[PDB]
Amino acid sequence: GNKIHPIGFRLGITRDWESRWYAGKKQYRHLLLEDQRIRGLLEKELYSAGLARVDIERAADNVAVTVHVAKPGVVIGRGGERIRVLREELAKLTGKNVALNVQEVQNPNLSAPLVAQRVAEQIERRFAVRRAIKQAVQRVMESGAKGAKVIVSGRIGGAEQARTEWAAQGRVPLHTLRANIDYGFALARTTYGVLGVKAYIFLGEV
Amino acid sequence: KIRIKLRGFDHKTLDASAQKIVEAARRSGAQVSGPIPLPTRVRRFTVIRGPFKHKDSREHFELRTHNRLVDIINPNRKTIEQLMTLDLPTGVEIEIKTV
Amino acid sequence: EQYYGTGRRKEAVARVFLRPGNGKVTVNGQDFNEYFQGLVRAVAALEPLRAVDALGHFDAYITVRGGGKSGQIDAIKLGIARALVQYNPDYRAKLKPLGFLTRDARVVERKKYGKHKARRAPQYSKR
Amino acid sequence: ARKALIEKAKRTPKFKVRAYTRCVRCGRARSVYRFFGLCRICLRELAHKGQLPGVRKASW
Amino acid sequence: GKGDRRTRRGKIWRGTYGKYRPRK
Amino acid sequence: PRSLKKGVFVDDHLLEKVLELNAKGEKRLIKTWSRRSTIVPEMVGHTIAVYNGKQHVPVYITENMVGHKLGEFAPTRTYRGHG
RNA sequence: GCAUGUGGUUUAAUUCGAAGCAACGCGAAGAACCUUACCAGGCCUUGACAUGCUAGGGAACCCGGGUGAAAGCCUGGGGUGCCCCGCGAGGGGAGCCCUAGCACAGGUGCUGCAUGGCCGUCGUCAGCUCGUGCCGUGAGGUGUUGGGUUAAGUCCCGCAACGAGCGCAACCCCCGCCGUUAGUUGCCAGCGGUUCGGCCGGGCACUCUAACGGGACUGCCCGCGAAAGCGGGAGGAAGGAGGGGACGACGUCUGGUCAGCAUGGCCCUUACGGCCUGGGCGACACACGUGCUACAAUGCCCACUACAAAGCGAUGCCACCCGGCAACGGGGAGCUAAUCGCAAAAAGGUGGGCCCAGUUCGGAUUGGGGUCUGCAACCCGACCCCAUGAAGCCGGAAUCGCUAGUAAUCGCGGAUCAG
Ligand SMILES: C[NH+](C)c1cc(NC(=O)CNC(C)(C)C)c(O)c2c1C[C@H]1C[C@H]3[C@H]([NH+](C)C)C(O)=C(C(N)=O)C(=O)[C@@]3(O)C(O)=C1C2=O
Ligand SMILES: [Mg+2]
Ligand SMILES: [Mg+2]
Ligand SMILES: [Mg+2]
Ligand SMILES: [Mg+2]
Ligand SMILES: [Mg+2]
Ligand SMILES: [Mg+2]
Ligand SMILES: [Mg+2]
Ligand SMILES: [Mg+2]
Ligand SMILES: [Mg+2]
Ligand SMILES: [Mg+2]
Ligand SMILES: [Mg+2]
Ligand SMILES: [Mg+2]
Ligand SMILES: [Mg+2]
Ligand SMILES: [Mg+2]
Ligand SMILES: [Mg+2]
Ligand SMILES: [Mg+2]
Ligand SMILES: [Mg+2]
Ligand SMILES: [Mg+2]
Ligand SMILES: [Mg+2]
Ligand SMILES: [Mg+2]
Ligand SMILES: [Mg+2]
Ligand SMILES: [Mg+2]
Ligand SMILES: [Mg+2]
Ligand SMILES: [Mg+2]
Ligand SMILES: [Mg+2]
Ligand SMILES: [Mg+2]
Ligand SMILES: [Zn+2]
Repeated sequence: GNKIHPIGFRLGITRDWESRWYAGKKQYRHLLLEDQRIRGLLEKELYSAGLARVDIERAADNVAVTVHVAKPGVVIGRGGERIRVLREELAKLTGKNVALNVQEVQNPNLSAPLVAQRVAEQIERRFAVRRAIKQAVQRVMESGAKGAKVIVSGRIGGAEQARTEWAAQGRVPLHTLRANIDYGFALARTTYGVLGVKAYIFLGEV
Repeated sequence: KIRIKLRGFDHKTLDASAQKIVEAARRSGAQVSGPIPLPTRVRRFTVIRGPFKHKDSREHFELRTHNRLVDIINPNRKTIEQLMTLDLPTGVEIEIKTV
Repeated sequence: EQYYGTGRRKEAVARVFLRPGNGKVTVNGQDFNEYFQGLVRAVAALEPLRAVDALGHFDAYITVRGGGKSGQIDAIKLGIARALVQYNPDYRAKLKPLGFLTRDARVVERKKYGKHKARRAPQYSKR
Repeated sequence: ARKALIEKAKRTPKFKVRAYTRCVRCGRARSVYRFFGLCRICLRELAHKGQLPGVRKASW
Repeated sequence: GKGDRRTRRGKIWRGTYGKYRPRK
Repeated sequence: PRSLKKGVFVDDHLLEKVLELNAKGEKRLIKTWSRRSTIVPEMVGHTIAVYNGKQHVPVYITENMVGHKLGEFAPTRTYRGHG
């Protein structure tokens, strides 16, 4: 356990915070506590929609929950039917002005946490450990990314001896700040236990 | 006359936010003493990188309160509404003084 | 008439004013000694003046804030230093290879985590 | 976090002295910042996702 | 002293005030 | 020690068993779990059982054991030696 | 000597884990109950918690007594909203409430040697590798090696190699110089007034104040050298990366923790689960590991006297005023904080007292007196004043840190938190 999280490095250097407000000492404590309910319910449900990055910008007791997600019509339903069910179930938890939008994950391979998920799924899915990770990466320099890398990391394939694996390609340079890379932590669950997964993608130097 | 106090988190929006404001208090009928950089305040958090025993390895976070302050001399009724039709920055908190 | 210099050194800042006349020094109102008493680096601040022949040629109006009187005295000195190129942009020849035009870029390094005081670490027998 | 022991600190107590905080996110009250209602493990863990606004990574 | 309480610096060290460290 | 600007201290349930058996000129062994309280001169000559962890301990109350708290007469642990 | 961890003992329990450097002021950036997993007692059983199912009663809910160490239990009363049907009494329904039963909850029970993640470490060491080709029947080699150079696999030259990927390095921050936008709550060089206080008019010069840019490249010169580089200098605030930070490569120690959380599995589920008051992690024939103050004359002490940066504070910071030898109490002005406050910076300076003393050194451990926080200071607190004035006259073998604003020495601050 030697290295550092890539996102938490470029905190306003080549990335950005999800929750982007202000707050006082009185408010920040409670105000944030809220976001971690907003992002606990929102997640727990939206899973099989492929949810990515969850913005929560804030004005005077106006919450502004944007949502990037693989599949905008499993957030929606038919017509506008199921998005409403939630848009209030949040104002049910806040007690205020939930503006819960939707924004499609255009290219899905070119956004890490998704990439992480489908793999962690594929491991839950009892697939070919290696090939999962190979094709994982495969598609990433197939959609057109600068760099790719996936790190399967459990008791792998059902083995009693805990190991780890991976592969990659292209530029992976996390010591260049000015290189934008997205981290994806997933976390499969299989009969033998729990097998966290990682995925890093380079898009470009700026 | 009317004084504003911007307290936010970026150095970006907080400069942006206050320079949109600084244009529609010139066109709209007001001389103005410019955008004012103030005594920023730092709240830092030093923490044990490790779950358990490995104490003397530590991480460093700084939350930077950024204070801006612009003065409007000669505030018109051609003005005051031009700045409630300018409001648009997101992580900022604005406040409005007057003596 | 007044010639001024910008004097700065190690969290302390000093302001210098060079009028033609005596050799009295007011540093925050007080005389050069009623502010730099039994302290020896004191009279050293004037050095950048006496390598061109002019202690008694000019007066000294002074102001300082921050640091300790040494770190001020270094800045005071670095103030009379700069102050003389605004009078004679030819005095520059004399007081650079004599070294009096430089910010002592030296600075109280940061205290580090794990280390009692930055560099110093913790003692340990039974190694 | 013994579940019921988040709750012995949630509800208000017999006397006001017993008012010890805890983590909203995990229920370790051992090292908690009454400014995040969070501990040190959490605060990083999260800050490392940029999920706490203005929380930068420090250096000087 | 410094671990000494009834004195100049020994108060200052503890942080305290007493008959031996005034409030001016 | 205890502020004088705020007088002495005793628990109610405990003082209740004292000035009712005082007001009936009788004496019985009391069983209470407070130690946190200051014995007062209107308990002198009472048989009082105080608790340490597991045991109620025999503490008949005489004179000049006045302002001392209860817990001074009820050792909490056991130490005789190491071998 | 005291403070803090730790080994060993002791204990009703002194809850746990850490284990050569890389466990030992480390998990604890705050154990009086709380925290609290521990022990002794009084107890709770769909349970402090979730989404429910079935039978029967109940709106939710709110007030009081009794017994009690508290919990807990027995019990008095106030209350009877919402949805649908209806003229109506009133039945049906959702919620929630109780009693009985069942799903199940919950466990800081185990195994870090079944895992996740995150951390430590060899190590900021210059290393670790792949492609195509070349070479061996092959594992494999070559490349990456040799010579020169570099903080470096940094680079120059050579070579059957040519390049790339993860490292080095740069892009990010801090400090050093300076320019652009800026003049409040900061600033005062000139002029006006001045209750002599930047106090007011006026100004934003400079100091500061944060945002963006500029600048350093072996560029210049003599020398050394195939080159990369190197040595001395000129200019420059900075010179060969200027100082400092974040930044930890493929892998190892089956290193670390099921005690933040996450989870395979073994394990209890009227009991390890739950609530409670009290007791305990602080015990003490010892031993180590870390630090504080000392043993003093380059000093101790009492006055007067200067010069800081950083951070916190409207459930708080508390200028002054009075009382008290004092802690502090009472009264009370300002402050969403460059405007008010913690705030006394301390070593330094001026002046004087001590004159080699177990001492005006030293400040333990005790006797008594008080203040404060707090339901509550006996275990087991901090602070005030008085009296007590211990060991120790610089430390065995062994052993630790630091290469410059560093080492030493002196003060301020923040987090945690009523204290
Ligand atoms: C005693 N041996 C047989 C042992 C056993 C186990 N695990 C089991 O037996 C469990 N096996 C099951 C699956 C339950 C059947 C073990 O799990 C271990 C060990 C060895 C220890 C050694 C440890 C040691 N120090 C700290 C006590 C040490 O010096 C090191 C080291 N290399 O520095 C260790 O690795 C050590 O800490 C360690 O990890 C051990 C074990 O893990
Ligand atoms: Mg220092
Ligand atoms: Mg240490
Ligand atoms: Mg748990
Ligand atoms: Mg508490
Ligand atoms: Mg003394
Ligand atoms: Mg254990
Ligand atoms: Mg306890
Ligand atoms: Mg391990
Ligand atoms: Mg172990
Ligand atoms: Mg092990
Ligand atoms: Mg290096
Ligand atoms: Mg061949
Ligand atoms: Mg080559
Ligand atoms: Mg090699
Ligand atoms: Mg070779
Ligand atoms: Mg290279
Ligand atoms: Mg003004
Ligand atoms: Mg004047
Ligand atoms: Mg680097
Ligand atoms: Mg070991
Ligand atoms: Mg302990
Ligand atoms: Mg008085
Ligand atoms: Mg007071
Ligand atoms: Mg002597
Ligand atoms: Mg060195
Ligand atoms: Mg301190
Ligand atoms: Zn926590």
